[PDB]
Amino acid sequence: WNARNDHLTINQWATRIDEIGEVIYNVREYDAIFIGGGAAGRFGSAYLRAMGGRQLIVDRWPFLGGSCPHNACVPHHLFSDCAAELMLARTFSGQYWFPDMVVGIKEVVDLFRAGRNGPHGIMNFQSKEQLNLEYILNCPAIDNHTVFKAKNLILAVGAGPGTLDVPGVNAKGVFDHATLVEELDYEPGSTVVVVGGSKTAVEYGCFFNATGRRTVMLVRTEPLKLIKDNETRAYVLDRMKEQGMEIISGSNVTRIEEDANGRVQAVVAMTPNGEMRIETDFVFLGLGEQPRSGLDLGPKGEVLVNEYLQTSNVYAVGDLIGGPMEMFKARKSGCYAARNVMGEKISYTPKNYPDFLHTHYEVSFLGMGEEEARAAGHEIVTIKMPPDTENGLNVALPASDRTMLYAFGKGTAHMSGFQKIVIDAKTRKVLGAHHVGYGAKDAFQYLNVLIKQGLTVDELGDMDELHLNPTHFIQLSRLRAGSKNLVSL
Amino acid sequence: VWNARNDHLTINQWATRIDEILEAPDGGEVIYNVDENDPREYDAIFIGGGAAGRFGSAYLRAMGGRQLIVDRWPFLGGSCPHNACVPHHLFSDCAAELMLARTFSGQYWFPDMTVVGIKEVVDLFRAGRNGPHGIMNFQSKEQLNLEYILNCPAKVIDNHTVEAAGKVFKAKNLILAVGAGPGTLDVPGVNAKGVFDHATLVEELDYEPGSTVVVVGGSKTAVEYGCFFNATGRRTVMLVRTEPLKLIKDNETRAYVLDRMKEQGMEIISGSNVTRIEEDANGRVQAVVAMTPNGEMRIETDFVFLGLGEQPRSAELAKILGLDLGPKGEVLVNEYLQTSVPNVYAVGDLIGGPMEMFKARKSGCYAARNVMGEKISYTPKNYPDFLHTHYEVSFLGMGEEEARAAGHEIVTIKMPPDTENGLNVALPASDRTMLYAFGKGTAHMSGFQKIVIDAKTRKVLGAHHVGYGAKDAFQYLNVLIKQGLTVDELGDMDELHLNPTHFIQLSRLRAGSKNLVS
Ligand SMILES: Cc1cc2c(cc1C)N(C[C@H](O)[C@H](O)[C@H](O)COP(=O)(O)OP(=O)(O)OC[C@H]1O[C@@H](n3cnc4c(N)ncnc43)[C@H](O)[C@@H]1O)c1[nH]c(=O)[nH]c(=O)c1N2
Ligand SMILES: Cc1cc2c(cc1C)N(C[C@H](O)[C@H](O)[C@H](O)COP(=O)(O)OP(=O)(O)OC[C@H]1O[C@@H](n3cnc4c(N)ncnc43)[C@H](O)[C@@H]1O)c1[nH]c(=O)[nH]c(=O)c1N2
Ligand SMILES: O=S(=O)(O)CCS
Ligand SMILES: O=S(=O)(O)CCS
Ligand SMILES: [Mg+2]
Ligand SMILES: [Mg+2]
Repeated sequence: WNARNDHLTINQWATRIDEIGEVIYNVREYDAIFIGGGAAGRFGSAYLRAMGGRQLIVDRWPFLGGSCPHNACVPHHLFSDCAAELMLARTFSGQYWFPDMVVGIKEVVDLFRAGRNGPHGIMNFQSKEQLNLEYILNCPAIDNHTVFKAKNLILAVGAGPGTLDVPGVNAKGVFDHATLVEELDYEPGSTVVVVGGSKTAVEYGCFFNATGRRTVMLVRTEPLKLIKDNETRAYVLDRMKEQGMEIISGSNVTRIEEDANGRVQAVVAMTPNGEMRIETDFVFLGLGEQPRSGLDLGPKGEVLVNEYLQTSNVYAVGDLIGGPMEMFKARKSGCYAARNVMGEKISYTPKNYPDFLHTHYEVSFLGMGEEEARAAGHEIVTIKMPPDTENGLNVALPASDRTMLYAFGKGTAHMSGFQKIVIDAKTRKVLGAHHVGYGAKDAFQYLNVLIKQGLTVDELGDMDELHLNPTHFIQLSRLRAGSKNLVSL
Repeated sequence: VWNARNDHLTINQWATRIDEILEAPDGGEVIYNVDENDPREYDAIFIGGGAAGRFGSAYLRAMGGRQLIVDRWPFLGGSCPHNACVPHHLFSDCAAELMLARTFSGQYWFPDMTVVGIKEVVDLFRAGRNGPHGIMNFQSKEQLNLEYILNCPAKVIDNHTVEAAGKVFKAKNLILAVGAGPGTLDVPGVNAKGVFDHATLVEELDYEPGSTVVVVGGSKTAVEYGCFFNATGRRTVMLVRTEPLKLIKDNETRAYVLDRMKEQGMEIISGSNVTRIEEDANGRVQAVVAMTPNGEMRIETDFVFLGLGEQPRSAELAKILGLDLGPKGEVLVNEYLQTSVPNVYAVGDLIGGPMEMFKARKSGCYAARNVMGEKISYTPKNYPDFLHTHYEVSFLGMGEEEARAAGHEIVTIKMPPDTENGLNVALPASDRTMLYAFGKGTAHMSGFQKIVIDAKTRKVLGAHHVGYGAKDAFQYLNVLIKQGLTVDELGDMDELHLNPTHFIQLSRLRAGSKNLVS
């Protein structure tokens, strides 16, 4: 279908994408052909075009934007929203406007499926009409100059879900993030088994638990290693366990038992305390994504690239080059490859970036944890909420938007959140920041920039805080910055 | 007088004790926390231990000076925990959650919403407000090493002399931090039962309001409380004296906010002045009569909320000290927070607008630094700002029309885009707007945001956001913008997708061009 001279609206695009199928054909020599039009390929194309170069995107999906809108970040955020709202409803069940509190997993997945063509339509419309891009969609993509001829290739095919080499892994009722939003044709029973212990497993597991299902996470090593501050990690894990989640470390699935109809009936796992069998008809695999890869490859199948994103005229970007598999990495690697193709030699080594994951809370972190900073030899002070006292977490701070009910409810104050900054006592520089609650994720983007510039506790204290703020760092810093001899709070 | 100096109560013990003192029929004991073994003179006595006095004391003590806080409240922190910022946020949380529940009424886990008790939420606040009070007393004494006398009005004798708890204290300076009182209306029936302000709402609500609420004013307070009252299921009429939400300078952002308020059922009346509050034979409000641009209006109601500007508490102190006052009763100060009276500073809401926590705390600290010999000026402006409706509304810098009127060639980067589909598209979207983004016919509710950029310098001139989870970000973003942030530098940050503000990645989408395009 030649839609080059066809100007459809966002919602007309959404409809056409749902309908599709025919190849969507929207077409100087090409400076680069992008193999894949996800975050890396789409942003790389946008930047290359904006620089005045010629680009072509070829993707097997009939929409641009890749996994993010179809089965990754967007559905994850919808599920995390549900997890947080459901924790609130269950905590205040039968109080105020809250009714007596099992949420239908399939209805939420079906809501996502019914609405995901909105973002698809925005992607196709914005890419064609506003970003001036050429693309061929709903078509899978010869040599380092041939696909169409181009001066360079930029490989941006992403990564695929990790698999498990155990009997029963293909049983009906085993899902990953990709298949959950394509093949869920029943409502899961009362138990969920989640395999894995990092972001995807924890985010989806907290959603399943929030729907009212007994949720058992089988973690190969130790959960949430990305949270380096020990107290922050312990708060996050403690709140997950209080919600009823069961986290079993050092455990490996031995087999997924199939019933006579081919459906999951149980998971058998080895743990440090021996073998256990969990009855379930629903298993979610939250394992690491695997790059879709004469290129030199790394140990995990990632395509090897130098600091200019060049492989062994062929660049590679995004999840295809391995961790960190985040949207900032995919989009920046795509743009930087495009700039190098267009003659602007610029290196990219992702380092000292902010990070985040969802449980029933938003969990934001950057820089050093407290113990990590001390083990590196720093005199450190910490400024945190709640304070270290005999009352512990059972006090009405920290408190901000979407945490006030916890702060004021009977016996719920410990759920109002946790946060901390780690400060070098000699330089007065902020070395790390950590937050559990809501509404700080966005701030950590900009805070990390200030910290990379050399932010001190005095400079933090001298800012204008928008009370009551998700992060209390500004004013709590101001309470201590008047002393040349810094003291923790 | 309770000599508390050598008692070391926990946070929760403080919460209980403050509750007891606040409920004592005889007013309760004076809380006396003075280091009677320290021979040093007081560098400053703070009249008031709210945000300004408490932070000023903390900073002065941290610098090595001696301070003495004297407040009439049995707790530190002032209006913020007791009847201002804290209860406000509690109510705004409720307003946002209730808009969500009403939008998805009878779907997923949500109950059928086709009237929430205002009194039970206020009672919840009253039952839990001692927690913050306890932390304030505990942090101030055990962590910040502050001296204070609470549950005792201060009696200023002169510019170096103050009486408290039957004793006279001398100080090198006074720092006045008594704040402001609720604004009132000079109309017949204003003292009727059923007429409340932010202070009286959390102390005197002994009944559950009826189906209609009349809010007087267009302040942040008026809009914040109004949205909460509307969200409980009540017809809510706002009587704005001038034009609503003038603080939102960007016309597009303001229009989005107002449109969403009206979609929730709020009636916003501009150019309006209450002429009388009608009382029934029981002494309770039965109606509000107001002059509007469309003539006289009479609204039947048994519940009126006044959200007028706060009035600096300057009268007594100006008589005793001879302080120069401004037209609204604010205490006049130079840029070092010095009043007209030697060795007397004034801070916080007492010095007038802007009446914000950052202003109160920073003015307290800068006064303290000047007292301690560090000449430092404080003139607040180019600060970020926010308010609640059923959404969080965040803004800094220039609106689009304001930037053009100031002579800038500008481009804008916004979500949703200007297309035939308008707001009815699934962006912007992030935490706490995903249901709106995906729901049947609710996409327009997923928010609105815009940055304003100078087309020549590429500098970001202003930022505006309606949604959730960007308020905290605007604190740090404003600093970066005051440093001279360009669209290129913004594009080069690390975003945390899906982000409340999409500014980073959308900037990156346009930053590749020499000639910027919206
Ligand atoms: C469940 C879950 C949740 C999240 C995340 C991942 C997952 C699995 N991520 C990570 C994020 O999704 C990831 O980093 C980016 O989507 C990677 O973008 P790429 O463009 O590299 O791959 P991506 O997979 O997006 O794009 C690859 C594209 O190439 C196409 N393709 C593949 N093979 C092809 C062929 N042979 N021919 C043509 N086309 C082909 C595919 O169709 C696809 O469109 C994330 N990150 C984040 O920052 N925040 C978050 O909240 C989350 N959340
Ligand atoms: C309803 C509402 C909602 C909000 C806000 C205000 C209001 C009214 N504010 C503004 C904020 O509350 C205000 O700017 C600060 O609390 C001002 O702090 P001060 O210390 O100046 O006065 P504050 O009023 O807090 O303190 C004055 C203290 O002096 C004491 N005092 C008075 N007379 C005395 C006497 N004779 N002797 C001894 N002590 C005496 C009082 O007891 C009181 O403790 C706000 N700001 C913001 O930044 N974000 C927000 O969300 C909100 N929300
Ligand atoms: O990064 S992309 O804009 O392509 C997809 C966002 S869901
Ligand atoms: O600013 S204070 O910490 O004094 C009160 C906050 S509610
Ligand atoms: Mg707490
Ligand atoms: Mg929208």
